[PDB]
Amino acid sequence: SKEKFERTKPHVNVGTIGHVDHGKTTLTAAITTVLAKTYGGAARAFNQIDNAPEEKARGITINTSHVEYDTPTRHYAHVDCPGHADYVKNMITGAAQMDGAILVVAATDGPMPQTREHILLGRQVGVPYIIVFLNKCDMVDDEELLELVEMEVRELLSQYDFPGDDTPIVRGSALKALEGDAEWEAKILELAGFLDSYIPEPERAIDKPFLLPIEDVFSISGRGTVVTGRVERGIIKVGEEVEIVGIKETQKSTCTGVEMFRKLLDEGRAGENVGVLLRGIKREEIERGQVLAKPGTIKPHTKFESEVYILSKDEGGRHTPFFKGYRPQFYFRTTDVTGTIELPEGVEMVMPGDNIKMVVTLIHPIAMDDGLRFAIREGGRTVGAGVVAKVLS
Amino acid sequence: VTSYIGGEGHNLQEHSVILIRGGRVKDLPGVRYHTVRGALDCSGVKDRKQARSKYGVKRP
Amino acid sequence: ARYLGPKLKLSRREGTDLFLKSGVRAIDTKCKIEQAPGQHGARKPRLSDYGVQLREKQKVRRIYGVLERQFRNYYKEAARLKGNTGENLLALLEGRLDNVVYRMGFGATRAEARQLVSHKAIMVNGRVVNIASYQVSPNDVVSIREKAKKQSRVKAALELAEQREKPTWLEVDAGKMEGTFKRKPERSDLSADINEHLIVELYSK
Amino acid sequence: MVTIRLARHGAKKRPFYQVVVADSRNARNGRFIERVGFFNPIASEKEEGTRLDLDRIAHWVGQGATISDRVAALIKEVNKAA
Amino acid sequence: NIKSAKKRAIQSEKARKHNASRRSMMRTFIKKVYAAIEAGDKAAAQKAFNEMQPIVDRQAAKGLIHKNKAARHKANLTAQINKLA
RNA sequence: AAAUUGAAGAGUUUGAUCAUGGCUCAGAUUGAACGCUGGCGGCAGGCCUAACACAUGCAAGUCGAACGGUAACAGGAAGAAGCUUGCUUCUUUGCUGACGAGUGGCGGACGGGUGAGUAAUGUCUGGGAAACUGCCUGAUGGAGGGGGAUAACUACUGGAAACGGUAGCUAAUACCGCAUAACGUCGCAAGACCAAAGAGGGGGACCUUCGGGCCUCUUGCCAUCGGAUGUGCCCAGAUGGGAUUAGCUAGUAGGUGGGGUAACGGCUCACCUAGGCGACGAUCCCUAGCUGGUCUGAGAGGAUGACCAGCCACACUGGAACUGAGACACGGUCCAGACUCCUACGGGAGGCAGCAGUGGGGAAUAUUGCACAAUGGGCGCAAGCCUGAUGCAGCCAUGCCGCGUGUAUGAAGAAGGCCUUCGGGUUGUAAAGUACUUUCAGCGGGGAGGAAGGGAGUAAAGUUAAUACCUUUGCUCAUUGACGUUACCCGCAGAAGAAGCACCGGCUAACUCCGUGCCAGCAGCCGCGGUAAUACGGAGGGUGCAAGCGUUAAUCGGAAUUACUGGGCGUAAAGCGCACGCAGGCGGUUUGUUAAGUCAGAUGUGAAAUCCCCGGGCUCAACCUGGGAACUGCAUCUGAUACUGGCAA
RNA sequence: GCCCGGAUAGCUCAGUCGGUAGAGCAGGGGAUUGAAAAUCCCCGUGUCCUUGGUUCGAUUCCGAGUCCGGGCACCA
Ligand SMILES: Nc1nc2c(ncn2[C@@H]2O[C@H](COP(=O)(O)OP(=O)(O)NP(=O)(O)O)[C@@H](O)[C@H]2O)c(=O)[nH]1
Ligand SMILES: [Mg+2]
Ligand SMILES: [Mg+2]
Ligand SMILES: [Mg+2]
Ligand SMILES: [Mg+2]
Ligand SMILES: [Mg+2]
Ligand SMILES: [Mg+2]
Ligand SMILES: [Mg+2]
Ligand SMILES: [Mg+2]
Ligand SMILES: [Mg+2]
Ligand SMILES: [Mg+2]
Ligand SMILES: [Mg+2]
Ligand SMILES: [Mg+2]
Ligand SMILES: [Mg+2]
Ligand SMILES: [Mg+2]
Ligand SMILES: [Mg+2]
Ligand SMILES: [Mg+2]
Ligand SMILES: [Mg+2]
Ligand SMILES: [Mg+2]
Ligand SMILES: [Mg+2]
Ligand SMILES: [Mg+2]
Ligand SMILES: [Mg+2]
Ligand SMILES: [Mg+2]
Ligand SMILES: [Mg+2]
Ligand SMILES: [Mg+2]
Ligand SMILES: [Mg+2]
Ligand SMILES: [Mg+2]
Ligand SMILES: [Mg+2]
Ligand SMILES: [Mg+2]
Ligand SMILES: [Mg+2]
Ligand SMILES: [Mg+2]
Ligand SMILES: [Mg+2]
Ligand SMILES: [Mg+2]
Ligand SMILES: [Mg+2]
Ligand SMILES: [Mg+2]
Ligand SMILES: [Mg+2]
Ligand SMILES: [Mg+2]
Ligand SMILES: [Mg+2]
Ligand SMILES: [Mg+2]
Ligand SMILES: [Mg+2]
Ligand SMILES: [Mg+2]
Ligand SMILES: [Mg+2]
Ligand SMILES: [Mg+2]
Ligand SMILES: [Mg+2]
Ligand SMILES: [Mg+2]
Ligand SMILES: [Mg+2]
Ligand SMILES: [Mg+2]
Ligand SMILES: [Mg+2]
Ligand SMILES: [Mg+2]
Ligand SMILES: [Mg+2]
Ligand SMILES: [Mg+2]
Ligand SMILES: [Mg+2]
Ligand SMILES: [Mg+2]
Ligand SMILES: [Mg+2]
Ligand SMILES: [Mg+2]
Ligand SMILES: [Mg+2]
Ligand SMILES: [Mg+2]
Ligand SMILES: [Mg+2]
Ligand SMILES: [Mg+2]
Ligand SMILES: [Mg+2]
Ligand SMILES: [Mg+2]
Ligand SMILES: [Mg+2]
Ligand SMILES: [Mg+2]
Ligand SMILES: [Mg+2]
Ligand SMILES: [Mg+2]
Ligand SMILES: [Mg+2]
Ligand SMILES: [Mg+2]
Ligand SMILES: [Mg+2]
Ligand SMILES: [Mg+2]
Ligand SMILES: [Mg+2]
Ligand SMILES: [Mg+2]
Ligand SMILES: [Mg+2]
Ligand SMILES: [Mg+2]
Ligand SMILES: [Mg+2]
Ligand SMILES: [Mg+2]
Ligand SMILES: [Mg+2]
Ligand SMILES: [Mg+2]
Ligand SMILES: [Mg+2]
Ligand SMILES: [Mg+2]
Ligand SMILES: [Mg+2]
Ligand SMILES: [Mg+2]
Ligand SMILES: [Mg+2]
Ligand SMILES: [Mg+2]
Ligand SMILES: [Mg+2]
Ligand SMILES: [Mg+2]
Ligand SMILES: [Mg+2]
Ligand SMILES: [Mg+2]
Ligand SMILES: [Mg+2]
Ligand SMILES: [Mg+2]
Ligand SMILES: [Mg+2]
Ligand SMILES: [Mg+2]
Ligand SMILES: [Mg+2]
Ligand SMILES: [Mg+2]
Ligand SMILES: [Mg+2]
Ligand SMILES: [Mg+2]
Ligand SMILES: [Mg+2]
Ligand SMILES: [Mg+2]
Ligand SMILES: [Mg+2]
Ligand SMILES: [Mg+2]
Ligand SMILES: [Mg+2]
Ligand SMILES: [Mg+2]
Ligand SMILES: [Mg+2]
Ligand SMILES: [Mg+2]
Ligand SMILES: [Mg+2]
Ligand SMILES: [Mg+2]
Ligand SMILES: [Mg+2]
Ligand SMILES: [Mg+2]
Ligand SMILES: [Mg+2]
Ligand SMILES: [Mg+2]
Ligand SMILES: [Mg+2]
Ligand SMILES: [Mg+2]
Ligand SMILES: [Mg+2]
Ligand SMILES: [Mg+2]
Ligand SMILES: [Mg+2]
Ligand SMILES: [Mg+2]
Ligand SMILES: [Mg+2]
Ligand SMILES: [Mg+2]
Ligand SMILES: [Mg+2]
Ligand SMILES: [Mg+2]
Ligand SMILES: [Mg+2]
Ligand SMILES: [Mg+2]
Ligand SMILES: [Mg+2]
Ligand SMILES: [Mg+2]
Ligand SMILES: [Mg+2]
Ligand SMILES: [Mg+2]
Ligand SMILES: [Mg+2]
Ligand SMILES: [Mg+2]
Ligand SMILES: [Mg+2]
Ligand SMILES: [Mg+2]
Ligand SMILES: [Mg+2]
Ligand SMILES: [Mg+2]
Ligand SMILES: [Mg+2]
Ligand SMILES: [Mg+2]
Ligand SMILES: [Mg+2]
Ligand SMILES: [Mg+2]
Ligand SMILES: [Mg+2]
Ligand SMILES: [Mg+2]
Ligand SMILES: [Mg+2]
Ligand SMILES: [Mg+2]
Ligand SMILES: [Mg+2]
Ligand SMILES: [Mg+2]
Ligand SMILES: [Mg+2]
Ligand SMILES: [Mg+2]
Ligand SMILES: [Mg+2]
Ligand SMILES: [Mg+2]
Ligand SMILES: [Mg+2]
Repeated sequence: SKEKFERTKPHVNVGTIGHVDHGKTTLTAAITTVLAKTYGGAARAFNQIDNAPEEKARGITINTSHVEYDTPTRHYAHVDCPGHADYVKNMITGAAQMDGAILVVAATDGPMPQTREHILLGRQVGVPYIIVFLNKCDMVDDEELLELVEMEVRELLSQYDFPGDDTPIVRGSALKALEGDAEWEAKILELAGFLDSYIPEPERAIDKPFLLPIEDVFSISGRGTVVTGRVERGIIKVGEEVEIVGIKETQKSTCTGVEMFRKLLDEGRAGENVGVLLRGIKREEIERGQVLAKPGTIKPHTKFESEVYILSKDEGGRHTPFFKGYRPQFYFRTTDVTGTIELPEGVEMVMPGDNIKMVVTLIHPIAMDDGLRFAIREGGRTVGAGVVAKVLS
Repeated sequence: VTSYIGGEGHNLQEHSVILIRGGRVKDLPGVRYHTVRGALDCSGVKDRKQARSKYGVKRP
Repeated sequence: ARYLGPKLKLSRREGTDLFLKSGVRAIDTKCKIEQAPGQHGARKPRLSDYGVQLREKQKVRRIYGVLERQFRNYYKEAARLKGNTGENLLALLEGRLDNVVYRMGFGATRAEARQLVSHKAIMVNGRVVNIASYQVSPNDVVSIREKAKKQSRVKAALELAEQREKPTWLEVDAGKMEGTFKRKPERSDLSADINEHLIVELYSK
Repeated sequence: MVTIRLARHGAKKRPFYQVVVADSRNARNGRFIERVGFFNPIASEKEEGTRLDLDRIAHWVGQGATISDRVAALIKEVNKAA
Repeated sequence: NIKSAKKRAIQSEKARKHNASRRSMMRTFIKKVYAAIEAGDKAAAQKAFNEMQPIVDRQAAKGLIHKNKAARHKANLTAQINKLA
């Protein structure tokens, strides 16, 4: 909080995806040290990508850590997702804001059960583009074995509905590029080139009014309570009226400073992760899931009609019917929420792999409008995608 | 202290943080306070129209 | 700030004619006056000692269009002023601009006079005044501004003032909409029906 | 050092200055020996505008008291023969 | 500290180096008189009194000592010389 | 001419009564909070609890007219070198203006903040001598002639930093002698002794050794005696609660002598005496800043001491002194401590009870805004720079006060609701409908008043050898607003954008119908509900307030329920079981005689604000404001002698 | 942000390792009374915290949640 962030180069939200203990967080650390050395950005280290007691005694990552590496063309903003099956909830918030992912499959183990689950969540939420990275390579010195894994990833993406063969696969060790090997340093400089070439300039919405889903809340010692997240649409000027909408009720507020990776800003534009400082609000009363909207634009609702597309055994979801009373998790912009289902008159049961509409009464009210996309989940797996039809409350 | 819970029906149980104002009940000997309906975890009375500042209920 | 409800309802509860909806026509005969305050209008009231005081206060309030906070402040001024506390209460009420504008005959009703004062029409001693509560001092000259002079509402309302008693304490030109407030109003000049003594009783306790 | 200076009373945007004989170390509005007239800049042409008791000024300025920049101007405003 | 007028710290420390020495000098010349007093006639004591008289008066004029301090160190000290001897 | 015009009761013990006596209510009021509902403006206010711990920026600097600096920086002048000979390179010049870093001056001790401590060291009222007092200001009269240092700057090192050391060197209003000194300082006096600093703006004449000297004039220094303003100290009375705290006390209480204090003093010592305080409450304990005031009251009183003003106290906790005119020093210093801190592990920091802001505590209380434009404050000849003092702005119905939320006509007495003896009533001129406004918001143009000054010039005065320079000035110039898309004025537009929430059994203004059946619930007091509830829940209808309304808490009132004004004690609560009796309270009657009480007068004071009355100024009000009265007092001074006291018969 | 416990008819508790849950204390219906209480004669009055899954069948076995309990961290 001192240096002013100069608005140059387009902003892009990137993040690593993949199996547990597969080189996902280590890739993030490899991208910093490579890009910082040659081009001349800020250095950083593997340290702080994940500190705490939880991510040291174990070694695993829980929190979605962020990184800011810069290149001549564009200014990237990383989102290193956790990895585990148990940490899928806080991952989806990191994955929703992420524009273009970096998948991490390993040459030794290959595509594992979570790799299938992570890419499954990427499609239904909103991950337009994806890039593969083989994160072991050196451990198995062979030409035939390493190339057989590349075939299975191309099959995985094409089976689950992506381009597959068009996606640029890259090979390279993360640990070898951490130190200073000339052949392996240049091979991850190549990944930065694939990030620029494949993923296009993202289409923002700098016209329709201000909205910002809160991914994680903070309490800065001195300044006040702060909320982070990607600005979904519109802009934010300093000293402007902002209404916080979502869970509990609704509160008036005013912005008193927006920032971008510990650097000041005047205008917080759309499609970029920013930390908004709020005036006269406590850490407890504001929570994760709520949205920073401009007053009057959006209203919180606890009941709505919605066209739900349930999945089958083949697509990956439920395989049995269910009657009114069923309570799955509904993942809107960031947070999840439970709700009872009231089916329409003339529909006795809901079979798997079927398009229908239904009334859903949620326990917590969330801010929503007509034409909002969500992904239903229940029992550590997906259920179905859909869209909102009508407001009731 | 003991505190009386006014209105018909309540959400109070086991714990739940509530607000207390003064006022005896004059019936339960020992009870000498009233819970404020509306404030904190104590919600408003369900389906009330007349006298709703007392009992913490919003407009219809 | 104002009543803005059923105005002729107030007259039936009080019983007597309050001049709220006096207007163009002289006598109403269109409400069942006296014997229908509300649903239970046929109910003959017992009417206690506090009742008759409250009914008398509420009558004088509703005639002059004043609320309890502002009305109780007139009593506090009336007590500190010299002479009789009762005579001062009503003398200060009659000194209001919205009341003087009604008594001059630039308004069929007192609410119409209040709106006329409030909407930049009324002017006194070469100065525009918006406040209905404006205490009109002795020896003044209230009048209408030339932009809003001889508009449709004032000319018809001035013809009504010929049927009225017309006060002695003030004088009106009638040609060029120009008034002249001269002296302070006496007790015996006006009303001779609304009791002051009972209103002094209500506030003293 | 005793000094003759303005006190600044009155409402917001509606100043009224009590010219007053006070010690330099004491605050503007605070302690004084004795007040010696007043000044009103938002008075305009009417009955009253500025008053300044010149008899008490001889007791202080004659002995040893400075006159502030604004109060020195009001002694010129009231005049000796104008 | 958070000010540029900490010159006063180094100035007041520089003052008392000087200020203590001249004070120390004075109170030794006064001790010189009390040393002479006790076992001595009016001769050795009054010689020491004539030596300190200019020193105490001078330091009184410079603001180290106050003029009444100086006044007493003549007044009470002459009363020792006059009464005893 | 005006300064108080002021004193209300009701419900509730009983089958009923009168009394006693509690309980509760009607009114004012607030730093408020909460619930529901929320349009504007104006003026006020807005961490009472954790004196909790707090990142970040900022709250005190200033002068070149003190001084070295021929300057860290940016720029003119004598001269230089390149070459597009005025375009460029560039050494000298206090020399262009100034000023980073110093050295000295004055400031930092004021201005802000907070009530932790403090029951008397404090505060209040009235007195009183033993005092000091920078800046300001009266008077007198000096200010003469010398020295040795010393930073900065180098030079050379140490250190991670903070911050040093060693070798030079140099300036002064820094520093110290010396002469020089009195109505000054000690003394019986004779005597002795004690100081100073120089600057800046101009010059004819003549010395030029050019650094000019000498006239010049503002300025500054220094000694005394003074005023002014502060401040230190002393006394008297007053200033909370507890006796289920009755004895405390050894520098304790006084003396003589010495030291010390700006000043007197057990302030502090040495010895001497054996006190001193105490029932008119010492000591100990708990609580507490104090006052002007505030709220309340018919007044006496009771409660309270947020905001404005005076005094005190305190500054991370516990100490000490240094500097100074002033501090035992909020943003100095030094230790010690607890807690945060950074490091190269040697050592360093740090102090929001300045302004914003954070966490935490809490029922609860705000912007890391703009500005020195004004008003004071700081230095300075000034210009100016500095200023979270102040002035604005934000926020919050937290209050007090203003205007809103339309205004006439309108019978088919419509619909719909609600009630009914189904005839009709009522909601209700309510609505719709037609006639009109256009305040306030919403827009577009106009646009004050807060601004006095400071300059650039001038004109005569001042001042002098001078038609100079400063002191005073009157005339001509161009300017100075954070507020600010200002106050206020017009210009459209269309009723358009603008109403709730208590209550409705008695006290207490206002009633029916359904639902429920001592259940669910209400309740300020009495009390409502057991299948026909006016008290519960809803509905309609009413009543009372209205951008507020209620609930909660808090103080006084009513409470003559701590009674001094103004109560009681046979039986309601209440005469010790009965005596004696010291201290204490009270005391027959006549003369004196003082004057303590008492009374009368007079003078000083009782800060300003506040209150009160007559005015005045904001469109009105709240708000601001002139004068008056008042400040019920306390002191002294002069009388009066009836009464009370003292004192003699 | 993530670990862990807690919930069984109106209240206080038993019961389970898939075999379909009970006890007291309440409550209700009739008799009686103005209504009760006792007296007399009859009744569990249940979303096993919610929801899905493994199965013929889940309180019971395995996920996902609810609100609440206590625990460890992150400083745009
Ligand atoms: N030899 C080698 N080892 C690697 C390479 N990349 C990753 N690893 C190893 O893989 C392990 C996983 O590290 P990390 O990336 O933090 O795990 P993750 O992929 O983020 N998943 P999660 O954080 O949920 O546990 C580490 O022990 C690391 O040494 C590589 O290129 N070469
Ligand atoms: Mg493995
Ligand atoms: Mg990881
Ligand atoms: Mg492991
Ligand atoms: Mg493996
Ligand atoms: Mg109002
Ligand atoms: Mg109407
Ligand atoms: Mg009264
Ligand atoms: Mg003071
Ligand atoms: Mg003026
Ligand atoms: Mg230091
Ligand atoms: Mg010595
Ligand atoms: Mg000195
Ligand atoms: Mg009574
Ligand atoms: Mg009574
Ligand atoms: Mg009875
Ligand atoms: Mg009786
Ligand atoms: Mg509030
Ligand atoms: Mg509230
Ligand atoms: Mg204001
Ligand atoms: Mg406090
Ligand atoms: Mg403390
Ligand atoms: Mg503290
Ligand atoms: Mg820091
Ligand atoms: Mg700090
Ligand atoms: Mg500053
Ligand atoms: Mg100079
Ligand atoms: Mg010079
Ligand atoms: Mg101070
Ligand atoms: Mg102070
Ligand atoms: Mg203050
Ligand atoms: Mg105080
Ligand atoms: Mg005194
Ligand atoms: Mg000084
Ligand atoms: Mg002086
Ligand atoms: Mg002189
Ligand atoms: Mg010399
Ligand atoms: Mg020498
Ligand atoms: Mg030397
Ligand atoms: Mg030397
Ligand atoms: Mg020298
Ligand atoms: Mg000196
Ligand atoms: Mg000296
Ligand atoms: Mg000599
Ligand atoms: Mg000499
Ligand atoms: Mg003498
Ligand atoms: Mg002599
Ligand atoms: Mg002599
Ligand atoms: Mg000298
Ligand atoms: Mg010179
Ligand atoms: Mg010359
Ligand atoms: Mg002179
Ligand atoms: Mg001088
Ligand atoms: Mg001077
Ligand atoms: Mg001087
Ligand atoms: Mg002197
Ligand atoms: Mg003097
Ligand atoms: Mg002194
Ligand atoms: Mg003493
Ligand atoms: Mg009063
Ligand atoms: Mg009163
Ligand atoms: Mg009374
Ligand atoms: Mg008190
Ligand atoms: Mg305070
Ligand atoms: Mg304030
Ligand atoms: Mg203040
Ligand atoms: Mg004092
Ligand atoms: Mg004192
Ligand atoms: Mg102290
Ligand atoms: Mg102090
Ligand atoms: Mg402090
Ligand atoms: Mg300190
Ligand atoms: Mg200290
Ligand atoms: Mg201390
Ligand atoms: Mg000293
Ligand atoms: Mg000095
Ligand atoms: Mg001192
Ligand atoms: Mg200080
Ligand atoms: Mg501080
Ligand atoms: Mg330290
Ligand atoms: Mg603060
Ligand atoms: Mg806070
Ligand atoms: Mg400026
Ligand atoms: Mg100033
Ligand atoms: Mg000065
Ligand atoms: Mg001068
Ligand atoms: Mg000038
Ligand atoms: Mg100035
Ligand atoms: Mg400033
Ligand atoms: Mg301030
Ligand atoms: Mg308001
Ligand atoms: Mg408001
Ligand atoms: Mg509120
Ligand atoms: Mg209509
Ligand atoms: Mg019109
Ligand atoms: Mg307007
Ligand atoms: Mg406009
Ligand atoms: Mg001017
Ligand atoms: Mg102006
Ligand atoms: Mg001028
Ligand atoms: Mg100025
Ligand atoms: Mg000039
Ligand atoms: Mg000039
Ligand atoms: Mg001139
Ligand atoms: Mg303008
Ligand atoms: Mg207008
Ligand atoms: Mg119009
Ligand atoms: Mg119209
Ligand atoms: Mg029109
Ligand atoms: Mg309306
Ligand atoms: Mg029952
Ligand atoms: Mg009945
Ligand atoms: Mg009924
Ligand atoms: Mg009711
Ligand atoms: Mg109603
Ligand atoms: Mg209220
Ligand atoms: Mg009371
Ligand atoms: Mg009383
Ligand atoms: Mg009595
Ligand atoms: Mg009695
Ligand atoms: Mg008895
Ligand atoms: Mg008895
Ligand atoms: Mg007895
Ligand atoms: Mg007896
Ligand atoms: Mg007794
Ligand atoms: Mg006796
Ligand atoms: Mg006697
Ligand atoms: Mg007698
Ligand atoms: Mg007698
Ligand atoms: Mg006599
Ligand atoms: Mg006497
Ligand atoms: Mg007396
Ligand atoms: Mg007297
Ligand atoms: Mg006064
Ligand atoms: Mg007045
Ligand atoms: Mg006026
Ligand atoms: Mg007026
Ligand atoms: Mg006032
Ligand atoms: Mg006044
Ligand atoms: Mg006055
Ligand atoms: Mg007087
Ligand atoms: Mg006689
Ligand atoms: Mg006699
Ligand atoms: Mg006698
Ligand atoms: Mg039964
Ligand atoms: Mg039973």
